[PDB]
Amino acid sequence: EGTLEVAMEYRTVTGVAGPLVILDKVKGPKYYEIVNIRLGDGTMRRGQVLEVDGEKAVVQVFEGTSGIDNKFTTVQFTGEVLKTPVSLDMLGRIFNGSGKPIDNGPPILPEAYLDISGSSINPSERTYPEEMIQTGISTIDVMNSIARGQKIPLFSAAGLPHNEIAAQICRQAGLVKRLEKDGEEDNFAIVFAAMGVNMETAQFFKRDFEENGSMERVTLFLNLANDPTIERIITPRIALTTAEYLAYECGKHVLVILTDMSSYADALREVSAAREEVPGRRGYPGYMYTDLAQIYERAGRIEGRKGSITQIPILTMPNDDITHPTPDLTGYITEGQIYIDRQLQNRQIYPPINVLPSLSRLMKSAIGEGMTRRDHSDVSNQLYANYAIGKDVQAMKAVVGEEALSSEDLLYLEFLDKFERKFVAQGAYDSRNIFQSLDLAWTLLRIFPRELLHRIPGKTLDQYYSR
Amino acid sequence: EFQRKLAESSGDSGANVKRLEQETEVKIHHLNAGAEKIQYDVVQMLLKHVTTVKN
Amino acid sequence: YGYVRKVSGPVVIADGMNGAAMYELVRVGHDNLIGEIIRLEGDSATIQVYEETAGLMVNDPVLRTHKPLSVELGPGILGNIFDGIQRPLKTIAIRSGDVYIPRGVSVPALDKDTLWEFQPKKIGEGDLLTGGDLYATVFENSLMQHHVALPPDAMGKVTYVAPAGQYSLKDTVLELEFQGVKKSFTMLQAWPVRTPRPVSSKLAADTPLLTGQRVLDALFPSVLGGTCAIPGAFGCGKTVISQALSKYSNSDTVVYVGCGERGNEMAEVLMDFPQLTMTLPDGREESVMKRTTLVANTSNMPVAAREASIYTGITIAEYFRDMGYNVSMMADSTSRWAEALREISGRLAEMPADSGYPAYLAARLASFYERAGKVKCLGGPERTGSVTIVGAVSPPGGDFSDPVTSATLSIVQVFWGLDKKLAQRKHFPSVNWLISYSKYSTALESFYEQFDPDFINIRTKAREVLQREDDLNEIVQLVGKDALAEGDKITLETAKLLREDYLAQNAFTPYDKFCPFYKSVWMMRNIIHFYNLANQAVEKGAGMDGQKITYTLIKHRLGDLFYRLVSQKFEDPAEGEPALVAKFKKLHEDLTAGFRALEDETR
Amino acid sequence: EKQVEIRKKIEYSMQLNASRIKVLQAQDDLVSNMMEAASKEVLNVSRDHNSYKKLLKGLIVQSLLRLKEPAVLLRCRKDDHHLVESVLESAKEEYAQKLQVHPPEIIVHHNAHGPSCSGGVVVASRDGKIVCENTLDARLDVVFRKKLPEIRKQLVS
Repeated sequence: EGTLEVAMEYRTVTGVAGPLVILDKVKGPKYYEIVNIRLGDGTMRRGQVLEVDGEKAVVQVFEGTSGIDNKFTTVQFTGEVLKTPVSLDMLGRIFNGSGKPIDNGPPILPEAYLDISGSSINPSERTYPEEMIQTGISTIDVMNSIARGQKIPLFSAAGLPHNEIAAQICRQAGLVKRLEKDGEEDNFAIVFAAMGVNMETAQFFKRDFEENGSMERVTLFLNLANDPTIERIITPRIALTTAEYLAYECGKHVLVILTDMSSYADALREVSAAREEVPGRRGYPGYMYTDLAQIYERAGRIEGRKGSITQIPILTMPNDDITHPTPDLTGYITEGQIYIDRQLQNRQIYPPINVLPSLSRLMKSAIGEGMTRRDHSDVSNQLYANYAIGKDVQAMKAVVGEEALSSEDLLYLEFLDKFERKFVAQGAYDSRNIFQSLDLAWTLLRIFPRELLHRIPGKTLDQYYSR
Repeated sequence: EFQRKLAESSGDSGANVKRLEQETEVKIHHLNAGAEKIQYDVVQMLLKHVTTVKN
Repeated sequence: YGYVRKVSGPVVIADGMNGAAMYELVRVGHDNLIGEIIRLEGDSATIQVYEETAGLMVNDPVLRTHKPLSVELGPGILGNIFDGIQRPLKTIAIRSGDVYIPRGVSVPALDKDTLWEFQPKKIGEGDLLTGGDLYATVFENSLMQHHVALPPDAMGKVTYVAPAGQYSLKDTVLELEFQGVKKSFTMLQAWPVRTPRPVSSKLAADTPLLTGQRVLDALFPSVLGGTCAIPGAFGCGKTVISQALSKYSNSDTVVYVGCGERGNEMAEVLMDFPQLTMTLPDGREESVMKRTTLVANTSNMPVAAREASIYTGITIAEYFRDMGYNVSMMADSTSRWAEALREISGRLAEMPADSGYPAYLAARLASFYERAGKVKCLGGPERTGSVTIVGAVSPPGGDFSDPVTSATLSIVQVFWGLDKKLAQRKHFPSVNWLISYSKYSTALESFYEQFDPDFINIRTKAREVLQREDDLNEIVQLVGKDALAEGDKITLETAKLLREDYLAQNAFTPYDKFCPFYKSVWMMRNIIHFYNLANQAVEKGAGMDGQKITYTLIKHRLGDLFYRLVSQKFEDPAEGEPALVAKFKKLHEDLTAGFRALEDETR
Repeated sequence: EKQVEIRKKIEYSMQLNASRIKVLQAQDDLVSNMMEAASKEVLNVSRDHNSYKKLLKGLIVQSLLRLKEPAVLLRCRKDDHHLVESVLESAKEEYAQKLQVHPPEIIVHHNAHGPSCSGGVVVASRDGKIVCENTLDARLDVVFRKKLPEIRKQLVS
């Protein structure tokens, strides 16, 4: 505070293996101190100190390690942790992985520097997700709904249109309370962070956001596949810090779309392997759970502020499974799971969301008579049961023949057909009102007689079984 | 009707562009005035921080 | 004293320790982070930091404390929320206006300035007192009294006991003299987090848990001081069972220590339990926050804090059992705890074992679980109290081959194995009755006999019916119900009725919010009596047909009794036992009228 | 017609983005003017010859205390080299007073050109492995970086 000290500059780069440069004969080395590397050519890269030991210190480099020499490579210890500048002007701009602006504009003029991995929120100050946001997609709205401050990861496999449905959610997300909801603060101020994305996907998201008229609202941090791998382990943290500043300290509802968390697990694997650490499941680092918790638990409404953070981190299973460590840990941590199945895609339904594997822990809070129809929970719990039992019936009929099925079996099969065709499918640009979705669900349910509707209570039946 | 609608849209777009240009000019003027007002104090503070050493 | 050498993740190697014993808590850096020793190599000692390690220097001072991980006990421990290292969260949020938890905050675990009322238990001057003797009682809050006891490592003659009145923890409420020297005692009591509290002798449990849910309390019971394990499932499980064990259980208090779980779920729990007006007393609606305690440590919390959270939770259980209450501790952790062990073991460069988990995982889980069990307390008066450990296991997506699951099942006595298939079908209590078990079924013989001398037989009959149905489900999956005879058909009808009436429960309505034992046993007896009478009728074969013809006869001309049986779940418990018992006795009489009236005209 | 009006809305949004980007770029240009003025003032500070020596002594003391190395090799501009040569052993005496250590064996030769230096010293250690750049131009752009949020907070209007 009194007087400053200009950062030291070294040259003792005694070891360079992969993405790690191993400095030596260093003094006063901070942990996670951000370093500046000036090569012999004069280009400047930026790195981080993964480990400090005695006089040595191991430094990973974001922009790669394609030119370091033991003689000329200068490294400089800034003596501080990462601090991404943040300002209200950060809305409506597109950025590189580490925060450098790529919109041909000027660099951010900061309102303040906020250290990455922001300060932990005391649980005695959080509040449960109260309000519900309308996702547009009917399957999400009727079962597995999303409340403000939720963490819903979309589970997908290679080739499925997870990016398309993410864009649809970004275009269609909005409040639901009594169908009443300018709303500039109600505008979700989407912060999109893409890691390891094919350039076609980045162009697609850019064009969709530009066309939807949200270019003055959304914000993009991109870490393309050709871009250096290490920046993928910083980009989501930068995005979450920016979201935290835009929501908690500015009072804007914020929505976050982390893309290809498997492309983040890959960065974790590369870093862990480069350090010769003890591996975990499938060779992933033993602390992948801690990192995923640190990257997910930074969303949720806060009591003292009017803001909120609701993130939808999409995920790509490697071989289309769940036992893989990354989707498994994500399911452990996150409060939801939306499943996109290859079977539905093979049958050509644009939203391939398999409603049976789906789950939302906070579903019972978002719905209710105060903000939804009183029958919403009943309707959902019945459709789920009939779909599950009908699927069992279809599996049985696959071996016993269509003739051996009973009348209830035929009813269940017809319910499955109309559910997978008329209900799940929805337009790529057409939304569905929550009440319209419930009306469609009731039309699907009314195939069965009143006797078979075991889950639905008679009180809700009387007001809805006829309509 | 369509020709009238497109003509009205073009007129509204021109009006919005002119309003944006005027607002931009006003903003630039305000920022330049503030910078001119506060430049000397800013530079004095910067030099005071630079030109001090402790121990 | 000592200085840092190496900083990698949460593992810090500080040189110059020399005489620094294992697990001797040390304080690291200028920010003064808490931290426990994990390994030694000479003048240097490994430390776990329990906090973010970003910003540690080299030659940054580390101070030793000579004390292992210790949690501060005493009045006011109930109804609070503590971090894994036992920091009062609400105190931090109020004392510092910042909504965040600042790095390296130093706040006492219990407030040292609140005025507490002191009621000495007739202890006279010059009297002799000993470890755990209960010399004074303090009403921490209404409907939950807090006895004050001497620490187990204390004894002496009572030279001075404070009089009744308002006291604070900084004051000396009692004085003792022993072996020619005197010692003082305050209302605080610090205890190492490990090294469980001493017990005069353990005991064999006899009282059941009698939890709210019908399946748990009837099919797979647990005893007070028992040991359970659910697979930490959501929607079901971690929410409905937690609510039942917290607000609808006979345990005198609750200790929720669920760590390593979602932050939104923790906020929901911590915002819903404040109201939670459970009728724990006979005629009072006191909120259960005057009865429970949270040791919440979210997933984003430092990896090294999971074990600390678990052990502080079980230590708090012990303080209450020692006073006399039958505490029941629920741990949504032990799924993230195994991950914490893997993280620390790998970082400490330990050699992994089967499936990568540390070889000593079973030892740690045993050292945790075996602190359960009802126990005859220390000191005077004679007393008894118990601790229940209803832990968590990996969700039903992995088989029992999981090392954490195998280790738990090698120790845990009662397994409430929830199945994901039931969760898909939206069966909300979701206990799979084929794979669950309860080794306590033999000790509860006395209680079952005294409550109802015929419950064991009806329970065995229900188990046989369920097993028979699950057995012939495969045969039906091949051939179909065409070949099913009268006995098979009636068995499947009774199994379906049991599955949808008995084994289900909504828990969001007064019909199934809390099912007392009498109502559950009456449902079981009614269903089993119907099954037995129907089997006898179809075995009679009167009217030259009997059999499946008689089955259709009782399902059509006698189906009103069947509908009343399947609707018996809706008997409102608020009507009281003398009313519901009469209603069920009338239904039983009507059922006995059937299968005799049906046999009157020989079908 | 729908896509025409959608394209018109997109064009309006693009124009709004262009206007706001122009405003932001003008803001950055003003910040650059501020930095240029600060650099000019820093250069003007070198005109002094009495307090300038005290500042140089303070800078060399700070750097030598930060290195805490047995043998540094200070490098100073050819202009005002006389001032450094005059202060000489005063810095060594101050450092030896700071802690019970033998006086460093400083060495002072090649100098960078004035505008590159603009005052300040580069101290470094033997073999140049560890370098401390206490140039005035180096003290600036660090104070600037730290105080930039305060600058924006000062630029309310």
